[PDB]
Formats: sequence, structure tokens, C-alpha cells
Amino acid sequence: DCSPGIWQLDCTHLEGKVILVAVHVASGYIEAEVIPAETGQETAYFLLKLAGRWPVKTVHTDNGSNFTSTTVKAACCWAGIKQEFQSQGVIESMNKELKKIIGQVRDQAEHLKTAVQMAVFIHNHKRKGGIGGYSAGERIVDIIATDIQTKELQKQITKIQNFRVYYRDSRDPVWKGPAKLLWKGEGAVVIQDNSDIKVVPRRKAKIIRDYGKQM
Amino acid sequence: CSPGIWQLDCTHLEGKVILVAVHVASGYIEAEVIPAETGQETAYFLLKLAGRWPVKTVHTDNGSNFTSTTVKAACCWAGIKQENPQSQGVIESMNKELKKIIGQVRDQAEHLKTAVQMAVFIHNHKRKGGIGGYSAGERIVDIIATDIQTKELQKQITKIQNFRVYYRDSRDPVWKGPAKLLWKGEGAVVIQDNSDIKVVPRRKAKIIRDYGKQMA
Ligand SMILES: Cc1nc2ccccc2c(-c2ccc3c(c2)CCCO3)c1[C@H](OC(C)(C)C)C(=O)O
Ligand SMILES: Cc1nc2ccccc2c(-c2ccc3c(c2)CCCO3)c1[C@H](OC(C)(C)C)C(=O)O
Repeated sequence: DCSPGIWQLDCTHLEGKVILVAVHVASGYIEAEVIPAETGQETAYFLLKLAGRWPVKTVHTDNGSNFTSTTVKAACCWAGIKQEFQSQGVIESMNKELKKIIGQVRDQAEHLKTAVQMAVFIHNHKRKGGIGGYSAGERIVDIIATDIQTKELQKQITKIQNFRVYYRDSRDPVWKGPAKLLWKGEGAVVIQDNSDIKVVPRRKAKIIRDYGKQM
Repeated sequence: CSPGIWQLDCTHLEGKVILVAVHVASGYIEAEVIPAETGQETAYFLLKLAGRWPVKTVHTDNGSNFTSTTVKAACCWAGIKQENPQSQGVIESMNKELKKIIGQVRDQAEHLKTAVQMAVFIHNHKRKGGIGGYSAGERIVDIIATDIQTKELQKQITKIQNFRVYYRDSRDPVWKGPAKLLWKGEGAVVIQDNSDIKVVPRRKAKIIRDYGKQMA
């Protein structure tokens, strides 16, 4: 539930211009930008560009100083992103391997930035030599879109949760208490119990008009 | 294929020229204000765009950045390829749409370049379709999803397409004409000749690739 919407960004201290890298921590997607001059404000316009390609719920910050800039914090509010208080070192090292391929292309491009963007293209559209069903370069907007189906799902889940159906086991003075209902059918209605299990006929089952909680 | 192509038109505003990178199918746009405008400059944003997503192709009947042979070469390192009446009208309108949006964002923002950037998160966010949302910005993660699912399956389809199986039919009648199997189930297999949707028991047939088990 936590992994979604989460993005980790690493600053790069580099020959020539400084640069910073942005990845959904799970996705592995990379959109690094070469930094002409470093200001949190400067950091922000890109972070602003970063949101359109993908939404980020929040970003943890490597640097308290990139954190200190008022604009940098200012951006977290427009976004609604909250600044959050070995392997990532290996990810920067992967950026270094990327820098090595960037070295392989260093001859190819005078502009270090080009190399970095290429390196980004390199993390992207990348397939493991070990067989992988899913490419990490093929980070899935979809697994973020499944939950997107999930939000609508929970939404459907909430309306069912909103309805309470009450039933009576047959020939029972007692009337069975409210519980989430597993299914609705014209022939039969299925119900769910916690610390108990039950299912029911549709006639014992009843139909309710929608009562909505917290608009 | 429609997802692969991206279509780009850029118009200068207040002198400074914004770079614009619409994906038509998505309807998503990524635009970057360029410190300086050149074809090479045009090239860099595309490289960034390539990092966010693959593009099969883009079309310009001609562009100045496009004329610069340099812009093409990049699309190639990329593997993207340089190149609907109701749609043809909309594209200029979309370019225009952000600007009307920009005038509002302007009263909002001190710096136009940032502002244009601002217009987009919103542009994606608004949904044209319903009270339920079918925003083009919304559409893209699914669109990406659809194509994604297609490939893993298509490959299954290819691996499958190659694998083939004979049918006995009546035993005495010549056993078969091998047809590509539609499916496998225990004690049976779904197969079709390209003449008729067929089904049969496990015993009736064995299944190595017709042109079989090529290490490949
Ligand atoms: C300056 C420059 N001049 C060129 C002249 C003709 C053809 C290509 C270039 C490229 C270039 C473009 C795309 C690209 C790569 C290199 C290298 C491989 C990936 O795609 C660059 C590059 O610079 C810009 C990106 C600013 C244009 C570079 O740094 O080499
Ligand atoms: C110059 C400038 N000075 C500031 C001083 C204090 C606080 C914020 C800013 C902002 C700013 C930052 C984020 C942002 C918006 C505006 C506007 C809404 C979206 O987020 C800008 C902006 O300039 C930069 C983007 C270069 C920092 C601006 O264009 O006004």
C-alpha cells in the first residue's frame, strides 16, 4: 500500500555541471536532469516537470540543504507531496555503470548531459540478461493503474460496504446481525461473517436505498 | 502502434519559444521551455521524452529543428521514426488550449516557463469524458498497460503460433492436417485448422513445434 506514489531522488556531484535523478522507488523509471546551477527553486521546476510524466505522492530527500530551500518545501505543498525525513548507493553506482556506458558514449557526446539522459534511456527500455517476465525498465504505470482500477474497485467496495443487509436464519426468533455480503443474486444472496461464516437465499435477503457516509 | 507515435508542433510565445511534446494517443503532452532553441536542442527534450516512454514515430512534413539532420539521428538512436479529420482540427486547438490556460496561469505565476509546466499537470488531470473519469491524462497509464499486456501475450502467441499439432479425426481416414493449437487442457487440447475451430483428447495427438524445437 506504501510503495505506490513514492519517488526517491539522488543529487549527483559530477565533473562539470551537478545533476539530480528522480525514480519512483519501485518503478526504477529514471528522469534525471542535469543541473545548470543548484537552488531548491531550480530543483523545483524540474520536480514540477517530473509530476506530469508521473504523479508522486511524496519524495524522501537525500540532502537537508536541498530540503532547506523554502521553494523546495513550497513545492511539496502545491504537489501535496510531503518531504519525507547500500542498494540506492548501488543505484547511484548503477548510474555510475550508466556513467561507464556514458563513458562508452563519452566519446560519442561532448555534452555530459546528453550522456546522462541517454543513461536514463538506458535504465529505460532495458531487459535483464537473466530471463525476466517483466522488465524493470518496463516499470509498470499499470501496476499503478491496477491500483487505479483498485481505487475504483474500493469505490465499488465502499458502496457495498455502505449497504447493510440483515437476514433471519429460517425459523429463528433471533434475526441475524449486519455483516458484509459476499454476493447479490435474484436467485440467492451471499454473505460474509468475521469470526463466523454464513451465506443466504435472496428472499431472506432484502434491498436497501443508498445511505451515504461523510459525503 | 497508435501508442507508439507522438506528434509535435511548437509555437514561440512572448518571443521565448516553448518546446512541446504531445503523445497523440495518450493526449498527454510534455513541453519544456528551452534556454535556447535549436534542432539539437529539440533533440535533447526528445531524448528525455524517450526516457519516460518509447515512441515508435513522430511526423513533421518539415521542421527547422527537423531540417537539422541532427534531430533525425537522435530519433534513430531512439528507434523512433521521423515522418482523422476531426482530429486534424483538434491538434492546433490543443496547442491553443494550453495558452488560454496559460493566460489564467499567468495571473497566477511570476515566471511563464514554470507556468506552462504548471498548465500540464492540470491538463492531464482534467477529464473530458464523464463524472466518472476518461481524461486523456488518465487514459495513458492504461493505454500503456494495454500495449504492455499485448506484448507478453503476443509473444505467448508467437511461441504458441509456432508450436503445432496433428489430428487423427477418424483413425482410418488419413489422420490429419496439423493445425496450430488454440489451447491445452488435461486429456485434451483446443486446436483449429484455419478452416474450423476444433477440439480433441490428449491421446489423439502429440505437440512439438510443427517446425519443431528449433533451439532458436
Ligand atoms: C552536439 C551534438 N551534435 C550532433 C550533431 C549531429 C548529430 C548528432 C549530434 C548530437 C547527438 C544527438 C543525439 C544523440 C547523440 C548525439 C548521442 C546518442 C543519443 O542521441 C549532439 C549531442 O548534443 C545534443 C544532445 C545537445 C544535440 C552530443 O552531445 O553529442
Ligand atoms: C521566482 C520564484 N520565487 C519564489 C520565491 C518564494 C517562493 C516561491 C517562488 C517561486 C515559485 C516556486 C514554486 C512554484 C511557484 C512559484 C508557482 C506555483 C508552482 O510552484 C518562484 C518561481 O520561480 C521559479 C520556478 C524559477 C522558482 C516563479 O516563477 O514565481
